[PDB]
Order: sequence, then structure tokens, then C-alpha cells
Amino acid sequence: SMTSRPKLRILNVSNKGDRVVECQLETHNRKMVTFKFDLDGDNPEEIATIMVNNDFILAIERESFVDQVREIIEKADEMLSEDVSVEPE
Repeated sequence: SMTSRPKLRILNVSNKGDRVVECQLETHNRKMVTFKFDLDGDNPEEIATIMVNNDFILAIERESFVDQVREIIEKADEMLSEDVSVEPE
């Protein structure tokens, strides 16, 4: 299948109540697009639909966009994970 890889940068990860990633996309008609998602509440495919509908990524960029956002969510979740106790109380 024909594919293209959109260029994404992580700008910020926040862990102050909700866990939120701010990312930046670079567009083909030369417009920068910043977007934010919640680690716990948002899904990479849902974010991809918003981006395709608004012409911020191409249909041939959807698969790569989802794969990248899924990897960012995994890495951020591992970075923010903490020790936990099981209470037999």
C-alpha cells in the first residue's frame, strides 16, 4: 500500500492532575498545528479522524500517525508510572 510518514514533535508532557501530551505537526501547505491529548482518555484513532477531517494530515498518512501516537502514549505512560501498594486491608 502507498504510505507517507507525517513529522511529529513532542512539545510538553504534564502530570499535574490530568496526564496530557502536547504535540506539534508540520503541514504540507505550510501551517504548524499543535494538538493535545489525554493519556488515559483519548484514543490514537479518534485523534487521527479529527486530523484527517480538518485536512491536517493526508489519508495516506493515517496509519503512520496512529502508530506514532500509540508509541508516544506508551512511552509517556511508562515515564509517569509510579510505585503502587496492594492493600489486603
